[PDB]
Amino acid sequence: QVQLRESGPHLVKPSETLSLTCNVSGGTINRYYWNWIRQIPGKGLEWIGNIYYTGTTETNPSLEGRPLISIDRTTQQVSLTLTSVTPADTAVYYCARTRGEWSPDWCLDRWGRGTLVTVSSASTKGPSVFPLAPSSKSTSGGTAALGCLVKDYFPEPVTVSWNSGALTSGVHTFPAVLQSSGLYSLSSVVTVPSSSLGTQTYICNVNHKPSNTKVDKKVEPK
Amino acid sequence: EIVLTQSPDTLSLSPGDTATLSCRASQTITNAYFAWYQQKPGQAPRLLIYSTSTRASGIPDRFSGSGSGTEFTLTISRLEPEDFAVFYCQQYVRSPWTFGQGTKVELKRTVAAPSVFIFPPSDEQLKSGTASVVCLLNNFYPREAKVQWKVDNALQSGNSQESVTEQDSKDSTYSLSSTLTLSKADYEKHKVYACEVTHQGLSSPVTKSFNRGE
Amino acid sequence: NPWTEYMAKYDIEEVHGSGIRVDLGEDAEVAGTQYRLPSGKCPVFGKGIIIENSNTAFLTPVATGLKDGGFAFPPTEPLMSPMTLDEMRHFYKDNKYVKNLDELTLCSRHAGNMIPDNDKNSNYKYPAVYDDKDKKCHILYIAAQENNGPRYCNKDFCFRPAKDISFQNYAYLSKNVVDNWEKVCPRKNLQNAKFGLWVDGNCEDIPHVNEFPAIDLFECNKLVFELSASDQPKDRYKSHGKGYNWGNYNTETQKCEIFNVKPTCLINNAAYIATTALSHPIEVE
Repeated sequence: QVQLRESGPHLVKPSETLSLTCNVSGGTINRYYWNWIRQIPGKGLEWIGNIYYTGTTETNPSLEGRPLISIDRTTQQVSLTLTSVTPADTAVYYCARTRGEWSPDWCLDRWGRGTLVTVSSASTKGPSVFPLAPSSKSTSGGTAALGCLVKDYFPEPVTVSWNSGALTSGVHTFPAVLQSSGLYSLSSVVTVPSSSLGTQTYICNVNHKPSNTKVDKKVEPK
Repeated sequence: EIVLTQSPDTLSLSPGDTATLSCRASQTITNAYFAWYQQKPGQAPRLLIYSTSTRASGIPDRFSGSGSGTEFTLTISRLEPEDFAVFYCQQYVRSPWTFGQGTKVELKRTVAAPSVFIFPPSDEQLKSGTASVVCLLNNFYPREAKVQWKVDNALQSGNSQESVTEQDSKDSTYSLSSTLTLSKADYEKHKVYACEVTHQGLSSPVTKSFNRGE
Repeated sequence: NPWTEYMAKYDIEEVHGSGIRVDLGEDAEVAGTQYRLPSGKCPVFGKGIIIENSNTAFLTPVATGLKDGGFAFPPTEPLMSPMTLDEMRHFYKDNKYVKNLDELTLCSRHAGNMIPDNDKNSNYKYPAVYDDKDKKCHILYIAAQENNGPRYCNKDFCFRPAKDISFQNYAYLSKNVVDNWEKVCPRKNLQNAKFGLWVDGNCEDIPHVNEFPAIDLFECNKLVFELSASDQPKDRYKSHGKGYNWGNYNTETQKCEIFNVKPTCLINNAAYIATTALSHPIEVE
C-alpha cells in the first residue's frame, strides 16, 4: 500500500527558495507521474508540475518557470524547488500520484496528507497557552465547559489534543484567527461532566511545528 | 488554460436526497480525461470518478459522473452522512491541469439552539498585561449566528474576532468561538462582561455575563 | 498507384525488415557462442532502454571491476565510446566516404568496426545509440533491450525498451543501418495527413484499426512503438518487421488508430498526423 508524505518548512521568507520533499514509500516510483498540487486559501486547487521517473518534467506556465521538480530514484523522494517565492505562494502543498502511466489514468488517485507553507517576512513565535477555567459561568447544570487558549503564535499550523488523546468526545478545536498584531490565536474547548471537575485532571496538549514547541497545560476550576 | 466552473457553490441536502453537481469547461474536453474529487476538512482530496464515468476503487455506486464536450455533471444518488464534503472537477486534456472552484454540500438537519459559555481571562494572561474573554457557542444549527460583546453594557466593536468549526461528525452541528481582547489596564477599568447571542434556535437572545472577579 | 515511390519508406517490412521495439533479427557467434543481434536497417528515432531496478542510465559504460554500470561500451585507450561526431570524423579522416556519411550512419559503422571480445572473424557487431544534443556516439556493449518478467523482475538488471521525452534526441542504431536512410526510412510525422490503402484507384481508410486514447502525438508514437514488431516475447520470435508499426493520430478526437498493414497512400485530413514506430515521436514536416 503506497504512502506519500510531504516534508518541508512551515515558514519561508519572500524572495527565498521553497524546497519541499515527497517521500514515496510502500510502492514503486516507476511507470507513474508525480505531481505537486497547491490550494491557496481563497482559491481552489492548483497544479504545479509533473515528473516521471525518467526525469521528464512539465510545469504550470502560470508560475512563470519558478518551480523546479526533480526525482531521486535511489531514495524514491520527489522534490519541489520553488524560487522567488511570494506571500501569494502561501498555501497547502500536496504531492499526488497518477492512477497509471497512460493518459486516461492521469487522474490523481494517490495523495499525501499535505503540508502548510507560509511565506511572510514575519518571524516565528511560539504560542502562549492560557487556561479557560470552568466556573459557574461555564457550567450549565450537570455539564461543564472548559478549554485552553492558544494565543500569539506565528505561523500556522497548531494542533491541540486533550489528555494525550484519551479525551476526544465533546472536544472542539476552532480555526485560528489572524489578530491585528500579526499573530494567530486559537481556542480549544471540551464539555465534561460537572461533577468530575474536582476529581479529574484535564490537560490540553498544544503542538506547534514551526517553533517545535509542545506545551501541556492543566486546566483547573477557577 | 482550460477554465472549469462549478455550480452551485453551496448545497444543503438532508441524507437520502440526491445532489446534482455541474461543471462547465471553457473548451471541449475528451471523455477520457475528466475526473471528480471529494475533499473533507483537514484531509486531501480523494478521487471519485475518472474518464468522466469510471468509478474509482472502493467508491459506492451512489456516485455517478457524466458529460460530454463542455458539459459535465456529478450525481450522488442517496446522500448519507459520510458523503457530505466538498467536491471538485478536474480536466487533464491540456496542461496546465485545472480544477473547479468546488461545491460545498452541507448536511441539512433540524434546528438546534447553541449552548452559550463564557470564560474570564486567566490570571496567567493578566500577568502578561492582556485580558482575553472567550465566548463559546456549542452544537447549534444552522451555521448563521451573531455574537455581540458588551462591557458595562457598552457594545464593543473592532476588538473581537470569531471562528466556526466544521460540521460535527456526530450531530452535524456547528460551534463558534469568539474572543474579546483588551489590555489588562482596559480590562480592570470595567466590571460587567457579557456575551449576547442571537440564533433562530433561540426564542429571544441569550446573554451570559460575569463580574470581574465577583 | 502514384504513391508507390512516396510510400516506399513506409513499407517497414522491407526497408527495416526486423523488430522495432526489440531488435534481434540476426544471429552471430563470438568465441564459439551464438548470440542474438540487432539487425534493423532503419534508425529507431526516440528509442531508449529504461533500467527499472537501478538509478543508472543505460548509456553509462558497463561496469569493469554491476548495477552501477549501464549498457554502453567499456572505457578504452584509445577511447572508442563515447565519441563525438567531430571526434569520429577526425578519427576516420583518412577514409574518403566518412566525409559523405551522416551522423547516424557514421555512428553505426564506427560501432561495427569494434572487434567483439578479441574475435577477429566474428559476425557480431555492437549496436550503437547516437545523441543529437551532445553529438555523441555511444557503442552499446549490451545489445539486449528487454528483461522484464515476473520470474525474477517483480521484486529485485531489469530493463525495458520505450519511447520517452528523455530519449527524445536518441537514435537506436543496428549494424545494418543503411547510409541512405534519409530517403528510404521514416523519420518525421506527416502533418495534415493520414495513412490509407489504395484500392480500385482510390485511397480509402485503413479497413480495420485499433483505436486507443492518446493525449498527444508523442503518446500515439509511444503506443505504436509498444505494439510494434518485436523479436522477443513479452527464428520463431523474429518478426522481420511484421507488426503494428503504423498509427494515425487524430488530434481533435485524441485517438491513436494503430494497424498492422503497410499503408500504400496518404489522405489529407488536417486533424490527423501519420506516425510510424520508427518515426521520431515529436518531429513533423
